[PDB]
Amino acid sequence: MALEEFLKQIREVWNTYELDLVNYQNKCRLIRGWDDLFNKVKEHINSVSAMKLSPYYKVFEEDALSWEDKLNRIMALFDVWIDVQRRWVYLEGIFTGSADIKHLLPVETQRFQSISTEFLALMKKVSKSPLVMDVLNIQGVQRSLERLADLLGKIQKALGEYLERERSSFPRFYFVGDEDLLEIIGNSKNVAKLQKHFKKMFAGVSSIILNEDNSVVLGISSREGEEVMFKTPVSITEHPKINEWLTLVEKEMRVTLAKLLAESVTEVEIFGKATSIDPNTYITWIDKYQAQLVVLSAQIAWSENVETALSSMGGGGDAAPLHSVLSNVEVTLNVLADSVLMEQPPLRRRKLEHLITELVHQRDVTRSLIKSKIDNAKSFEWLSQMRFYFDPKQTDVLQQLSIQMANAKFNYGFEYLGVQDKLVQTPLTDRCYLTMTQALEARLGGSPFGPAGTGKTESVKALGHQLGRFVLVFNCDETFDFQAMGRIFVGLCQVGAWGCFDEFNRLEERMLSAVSQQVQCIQEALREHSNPNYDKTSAPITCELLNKQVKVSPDMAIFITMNPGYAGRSNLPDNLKKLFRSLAMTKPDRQLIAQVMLYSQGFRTAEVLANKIVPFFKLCDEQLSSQSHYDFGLRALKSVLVSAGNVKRERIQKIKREKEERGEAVDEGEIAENLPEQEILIQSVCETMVPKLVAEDIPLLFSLLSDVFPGVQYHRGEMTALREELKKVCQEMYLTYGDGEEVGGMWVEKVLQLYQITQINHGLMMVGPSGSGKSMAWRVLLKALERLEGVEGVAHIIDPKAISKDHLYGTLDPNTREWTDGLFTHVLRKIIDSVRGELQKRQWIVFDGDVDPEWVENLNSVLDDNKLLTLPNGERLSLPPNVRIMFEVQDLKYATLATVSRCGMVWFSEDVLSTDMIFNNFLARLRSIPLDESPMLQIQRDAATIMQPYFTSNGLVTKALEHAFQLEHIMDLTRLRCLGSLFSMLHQACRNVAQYNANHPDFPMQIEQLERYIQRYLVYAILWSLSGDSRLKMRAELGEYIRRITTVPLPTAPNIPIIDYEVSISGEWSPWQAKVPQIEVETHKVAAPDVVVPTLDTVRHEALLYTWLAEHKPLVLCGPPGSGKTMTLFSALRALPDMEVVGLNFSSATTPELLLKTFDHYCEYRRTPNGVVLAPVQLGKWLVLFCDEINLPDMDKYGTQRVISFIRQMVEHGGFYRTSDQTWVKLERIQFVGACNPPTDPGRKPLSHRFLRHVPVVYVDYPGPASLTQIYGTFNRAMLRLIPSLRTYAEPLTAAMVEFYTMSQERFTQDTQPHYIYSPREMTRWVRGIFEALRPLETLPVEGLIRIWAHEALRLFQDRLVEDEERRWTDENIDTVALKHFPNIDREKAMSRPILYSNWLSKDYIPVDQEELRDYVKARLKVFYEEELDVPLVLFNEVLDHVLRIDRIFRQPQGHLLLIGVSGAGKTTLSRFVAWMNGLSVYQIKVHRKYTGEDFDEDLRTVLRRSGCKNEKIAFIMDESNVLDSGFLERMNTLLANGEVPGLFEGDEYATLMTQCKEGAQKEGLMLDSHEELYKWFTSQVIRNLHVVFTMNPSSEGLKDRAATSPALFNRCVLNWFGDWS
Amino acid sequence: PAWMRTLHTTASNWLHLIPQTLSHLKRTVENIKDPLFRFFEREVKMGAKLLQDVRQDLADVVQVCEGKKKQTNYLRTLINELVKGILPRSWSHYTVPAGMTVIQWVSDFSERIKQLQNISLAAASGGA
Amino acid sequence: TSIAIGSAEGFNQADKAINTAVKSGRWVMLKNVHLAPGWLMQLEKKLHSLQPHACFRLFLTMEINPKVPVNLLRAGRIFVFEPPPGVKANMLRTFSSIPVSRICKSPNERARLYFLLAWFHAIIQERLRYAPLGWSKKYEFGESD
Ligand SMILES: Nc1ncnc2c1ncn2[C@@H]1O[C@H](COP(=O)(O)OP(=O)(O)OP(=O)(O)O)[C@@H](O)[C@H]1O
Ligand SMILES: Nc1ncnc2c1ncn2[C@@H]1O[C@H](COP(=O)(O)OP(=O)(O)O)[C@@H](O)[C@H]1O
Ligand SMILES: Nc1ncnc2c1ncn2[C@@H]1O[C@H](COP(=O)(O)OP(=O)(O)O)[C@@H](O)[C@H]1O
Ligand SMILES: Nc1ncnc2c1ncn2[C@@H]1O[C@H](COP(=O)(O)OP(=O)(O)O)[C@@H](O)[C@H]1O
Ligand SMILES: [Mg+2]
Ligand SMILES: [Mg+2]
Repeated sequence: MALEEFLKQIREVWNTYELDLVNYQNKCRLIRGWDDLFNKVKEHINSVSAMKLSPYYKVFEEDALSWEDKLNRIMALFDVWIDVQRRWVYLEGIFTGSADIKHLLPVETQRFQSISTEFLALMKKVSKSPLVMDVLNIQGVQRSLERLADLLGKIQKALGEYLERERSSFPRFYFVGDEDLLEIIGNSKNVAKLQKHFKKMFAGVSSIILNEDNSVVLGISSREGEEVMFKTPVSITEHPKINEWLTLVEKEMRVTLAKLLAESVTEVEIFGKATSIDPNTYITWIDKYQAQLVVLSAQIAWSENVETALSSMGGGGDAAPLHSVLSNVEVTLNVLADSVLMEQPPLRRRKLEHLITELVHQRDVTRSLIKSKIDNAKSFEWLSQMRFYFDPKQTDVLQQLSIQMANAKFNYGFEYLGVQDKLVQTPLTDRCYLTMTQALEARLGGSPFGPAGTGKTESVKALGHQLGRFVLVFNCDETFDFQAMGRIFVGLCQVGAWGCFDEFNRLEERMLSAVSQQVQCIQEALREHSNPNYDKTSAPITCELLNKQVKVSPDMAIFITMNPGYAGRSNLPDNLKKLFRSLAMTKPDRQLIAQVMLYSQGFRTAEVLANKIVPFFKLCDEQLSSQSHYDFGLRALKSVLVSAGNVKRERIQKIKREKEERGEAVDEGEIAENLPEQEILIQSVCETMVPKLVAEDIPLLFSLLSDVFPGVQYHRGEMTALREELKKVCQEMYLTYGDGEEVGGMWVEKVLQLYQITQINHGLMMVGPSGSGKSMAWRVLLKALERLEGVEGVAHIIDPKAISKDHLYGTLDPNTREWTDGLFTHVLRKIIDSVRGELQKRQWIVFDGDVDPEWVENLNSVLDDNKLLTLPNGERLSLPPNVRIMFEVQDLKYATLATVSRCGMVWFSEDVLSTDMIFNNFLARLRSIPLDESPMLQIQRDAATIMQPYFTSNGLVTKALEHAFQLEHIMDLTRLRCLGSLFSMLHQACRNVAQYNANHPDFPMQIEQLERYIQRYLVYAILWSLSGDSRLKMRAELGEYIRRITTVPLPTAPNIPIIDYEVSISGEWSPWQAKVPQIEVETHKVAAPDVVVPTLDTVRHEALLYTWLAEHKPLVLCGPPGSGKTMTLFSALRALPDMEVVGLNFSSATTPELLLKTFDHYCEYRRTPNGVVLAPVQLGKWLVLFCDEINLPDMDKYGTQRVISFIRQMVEHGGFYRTSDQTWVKLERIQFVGACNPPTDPGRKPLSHRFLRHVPVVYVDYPGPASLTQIYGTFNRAMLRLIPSLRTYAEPLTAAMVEFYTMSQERFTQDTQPHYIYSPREMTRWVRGIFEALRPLETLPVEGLIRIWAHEALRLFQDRLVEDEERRWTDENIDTVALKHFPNIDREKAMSRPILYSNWLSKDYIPVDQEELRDYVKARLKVFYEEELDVPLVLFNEVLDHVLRIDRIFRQPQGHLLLIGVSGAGKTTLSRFVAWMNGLSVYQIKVHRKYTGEDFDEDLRTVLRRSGCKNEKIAFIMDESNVLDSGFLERMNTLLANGEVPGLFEGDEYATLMTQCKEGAQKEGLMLDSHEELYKWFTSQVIRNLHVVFTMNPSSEGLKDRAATSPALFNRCVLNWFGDWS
Repeated sequence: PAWMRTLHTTASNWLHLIPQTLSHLKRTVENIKDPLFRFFEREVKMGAKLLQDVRQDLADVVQVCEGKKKQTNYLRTLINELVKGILPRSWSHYTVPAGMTVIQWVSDFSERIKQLQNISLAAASGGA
Repeated sequence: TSIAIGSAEGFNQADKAINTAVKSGRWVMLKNVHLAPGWLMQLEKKLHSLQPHACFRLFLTMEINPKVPVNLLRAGRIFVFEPPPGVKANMLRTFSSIPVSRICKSPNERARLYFLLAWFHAIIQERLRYAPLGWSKKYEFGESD
């Protein structure tokens, strides 16, 4: 009755729980408690789902299912209500607090009023009945919110121009997105909602301090908690509107900091030039003032001391008081060093670290001044230093501080920076400061350039933070166009902020030239500030940006950082480069950075540690092997140094934690004395460097570690708590867990290493070959951390290369300038907004796919310390601390150093995932997961026991796998492709035993028979899984090797390969030849497309295809064109009902969008409680996507095919992302079958190994000479039953056919011409052609048979030949072959060289005399001139042959022509003339200079309607010149092969087509009403009526390239090489 | 064709000049601690892989030019470069001066392998 | 009126500036026109059927690029700008580019400093001709420096 209690508890909770209401400005009663509502619903939903597992669920099934429906309906309603209420709050604020918007946008204002009325009406109902069930039962409440959400979104998108007007009134709004700005404007009264947006408008203001009323802004605060209290508080009541008090807050921030600086300077002067400093007073002064002012005060005091000392040294020979300046710095630095040797508050400790870094530089500068004997303040070695002059007598507090370097003078901006980590002030950084400040004085931009990881971006920000400026970083890409850059400049100019444009050379060259105009006009405006004649009490300086007059603040600056060494980057035009002063930052001063950082962190041996760690990184870059995922640069060094301080702090906390439970001897000073500082550094190195190492580099690095750090050992923490959770998660996921050298131990170490990287890096890559356990490593870790820490883990897995880069990050509208989020931007923005508590969960964004610089370099500012996603609309999204950016990849051969250096690396090797582990996983699943949806599980469990001995290490399967890798395969061989195929086949064997038990309900299979079946099937499955993608000789050789090593009984035939045997359900080997009968084919089905003559290969391939298809396993058939791949697949599908096949024809230009159109036509998207599911429209059917040329799609320059990545996503992840709404779609009842030619063929690319692990490959070769004799000997016997007197000649006719076909296939190959492909397709056409010429014939002599045989050979083999020698050879060998197999025949009457056949002079297709044909064509040409085209033609012999060839194709279904020849040879005219003779209407597209793709689509619709609906025979004649775009042929490639274009008819066009098809089918007498039935009939009409004639000139390069663009042109069209006139 | 015969002689001749053997350094507990062994082990390891790849590619070209194995996409790309005298990008594994043609690379690559052989011979016979 | 070419707005601005200038004698300079080879062909056809003011001049700035149409090159007069042939030519170009009043300011020693700068600029630029020996790399020491 425990289940009954849960139902009672669920019933009682929802009979009383009321929507918690709050009054909102006396207008309505909003709903709070969204977290309480959502968690409560989720908790009951889980409990209802969990109680289904209980066996006692049957009695309460209906009641539980009723509650599942109700709880799901509650989720679907209030997940929309929350977004509707949120949007209404800030839209209501805007449309009430700004009367100007009513006039500006009257339509939107009235539309919002109507929606605001329906919202308030629904609010009042909720107030009356706040009970959730009563609200849930409100009529149409679900649809009301759905309409409210959509309608409110339209109003939101219509306020864009209003938002652009408000951005001027507070220019920091230019750096805020439209939606966030509406929240800011609309919530101007609800100040608590404004807090999350301050980090976007300010450098270091994360929140504001408010009184209890929230009416006065008392001050500002940073993200670390540091507070600035305003001297004069800002009252919001006296300045209500949002943009004025925000301006007053920005001013008080600057005024308060300047006033606070003056007070700080007064106190710090006492510390300066003082013999002894009391630490308590000095620490008190540090704590009292902000971090930025504390360092600023120290710099001011030091500068004035040096100025004072140099002034006294005017006489030259006077004593130097500079030593006292050095003395004061030494004393102060000793106190700072002593303070960081002990525990400090986190804010004070960082302040102390900043002061140590500042004073180390002052110590170095003062030492340099003393060593150089400088005695004058005007000496350049002092002027070149950055100096700080403070005038307390200055009236304006904002101008009391002057920062001067050389001749450059700057005011301090007094932007609140919070606590920004400072750089070590190195000689490179000193040179950077000097160069950039020279550019600033010259009103020029700064252009630091160099390789990645040299400090270019950090130095620009450091200089800006030194000057108190708001520095904005932008990660530039090709989407930063002229309009986007200008708008960013407008914001920068009015705010007075610095723009640091990183990767600035990733802009297009045309955009760089255009931007140079905007940069120049700003710089001219900046020089207007510098003019002494200009007075501040005048018209403000203004430059023209985007055709508008924009005020320019003197504090703004432009900086660009670039790597000029990166190939593929844009070269800056010279006119742009003259606007920037460039500095090379190539060799950072690593040893100085390491020494100062370790000294500021409290390491006593910092000099010793720095002298070891920096050379150690240099040694690693050279001593260790070279890998693409190896980085030992400054980022890697910085990571270790920062981690060293963290490790030192935890040990000190750990040491005293031991002291708490062991005495009371806390002696912190002595604690730092006995502290293994070298061991701390080694731990940071190993926690950060070791996971990236390959196996053979691991001992090398530890030898290097012992070389540089003798006697120091690395010992990982034994993480019992995490390992216990990992072991449990592995058990629930059927995974193998090990410890140390056990099975799975290497993989568990990688999981633990991955966890360590997650705690040090916000961006990390898991790199390793396909099938290394990378995915399971982070999927298991995510679940384990949920159990260990209690924090829910959420993973968003993205295939970045399965979609366009526009769909990944988003697009800026060219005209409306509206921003649409991409997939990654939408996910990250959803987490930042945290509407449903995403900030309290562990959020992992996994980019599972290929890494190329084009898309991942948009994440440079995300993966570095900026933690910002910068968008071309000026918006900057901060990465929250709970988010990890992860990249699961198989290689990094296209990633640049910029990306590799910014991410933690965990390397997976194929040895990490052992084959024993994979075998355990398959067996564990087989013993626990039933295949039916237990008698089925009992079969699997018994079968698992039988398979177990062979699946051990060094077993049969392991030895077979090792031998298979030594063989040659049509595709690259990977371990998981074999095992994936092997496990699918064994699952089918378990289904076979169950199906046998269904056939034998009396006697189910016993273990003796079950054992006898499984062992042989396992051998059978091993051969096909490991050699099915190899040729017969390789399939054989694996057979003997198995025969040697196996103990399973095998067929005892002397010379018959094992691959020639199947396994009967009785556990006996049975030859495949028993299922290959010598059939006799019905005479009307001779060589018909659906007829398959059983051969040894067909029955084996069909059985193998059946197994994979029945398991819904994706598969690829590979073989030469025409080898029978489509025939075998469709033959196997006939024995597999409940499966519909849809043929897709890939080209070089095929994108995932071709798959999406097929989904739109055959499948529906439905909203389910678990997400969007895509399933076939027809119920109970599995829909098979057949891709015929899956390896043709273009491979980009980074080795990626987008559609292949898209298919890999749908197979491995079971779905894809819908780019319109950024929503994951799950596939249901959809499987994929691929066909392709071998990757070595021209135009073919190798398939990705990450796609092949899911897709078993079967190799279908050309039938051999004996197989061809069996196939077409059967056809010839059937077709020669038409003439009983010709039955005897069946065998010689087949032999002649096979001999000439084999000779032609050898004689002409793809090496000579790209279209010289001969396959059994020609044999099928050969038999069909003879059969069509024999049906209306009552009798025929044997010489008449040879003439038809010779005629069809010429049409099939000679018509495609280019050269006269080739045509001469074909003509001669036709005679040779015929007489060899047909002696005692009259050669002349059978082989007269002018072989012409026509049905023009009679009812039948009989031979025609050349002169008789010439007279008839002249007679018909006379009529043709008077009716269609009055262009006289001269009739020569080749024309008569050509018109007969065209006439043949127009009389065949799907008769398509590829006419190749020189222009003006009559290809079009003859086609029209023959089309007029056969009753075919001629359609030609009427191209012009403005003819575009949608013009071609509309033209395609016109032809398809006429031929598909009106039953009109049409010759669609189209030239190569008509192809104005590659998209034209992607449509024709589908049309030629399938007679249909999946996406051509959409919207109203499809509806009109259905009306016309229903009318058209009615005139034919067919009873069709279903749209699917109508579309199939429409396709069948297009197949029989539409004829496409393609005309093109002979171009060797063009013809070869043409095959990839339109493969249907060369396998669905008959090619006739008309060439030039002879 | 004329190119097919001329390229056959060149590839066969290159297989004569380029050495055929390169034995990896035997890793030892006390050899890993030797910095010279650590650098020299890298040289042979990357050198042996490049040596096998070039020899295999050249052997396939000879067999192609004898009409015994069919021309694949990789072979078509490699054969086109060899006819034009451009150094194949697959062969390019160590930094070289810009504008270096394939005939100079083969002679340069042959000398580097000889030195690599002597270094491994000393390590094999005599120790690190 | 000076216009950069790459932007779509730049094309519209160029046409309006040219149309206004051909009726008033105004000067128009279009920079980096090699970035728009297709638009350059249309500009050549536009200039052919036009009889502007006698003082009108159109300046096109481009890099030496094979993408520049032949028809435009034939219609215009080409001036090649490159490093001066030698030290003498380099220094004469420098002294012509700097206004005389700039050198001849109150400190008489300013003239010798400019000469030293001109000599230094000539020597540094001429060493670039010796690609490897003069400097390890082909630095872009130029007018901005
Ligand atoms: N620890 C483990 N124990 C047992 N089986 C495992 C383990 N880890 C992975 N496997 C299995 O072995 C295979 C490894 O797949 P996984 O997704 O982990 O590899 P991957 O390297 O991420 O793959 P890809 O390169 O295709 O992205 C799967 O069949 C998986 O079920
Ligand atoms: N002078 C310095 N002091 C401290 N850290 C530095 C210094 N210069 C660079 N770094 C660090 O080096 C890494 C790379 O700096 P970054 O500015 O991103 O380089 P770049 O822009 O050249 O790629 C960062 O971790 C940065 O903080
Ligand atoms: N056993 C067979 N029975 C009937 N036709 C066969 C047989 N083997 C080969 N063929 C012929 O070979 C051709 C194969 O065509 P298809 O299946 O489209 O080839 P692919 O898919 O390899 O491009 C057809 O003409 C088919 O009739
Ligand atoms: N057999 C012919 N006799 C006379 N004129 C011909 C003949 N074939 C073509 N022409 C001429 O060439 C023109 C172009 O014919 P068309 O069919 O468009 O050529 P193609 O398709 O080969 O480019 C015709 O309009 C006609 O003037
Ligand atoms: Mg940078
Ligand atoms: Mg994976």
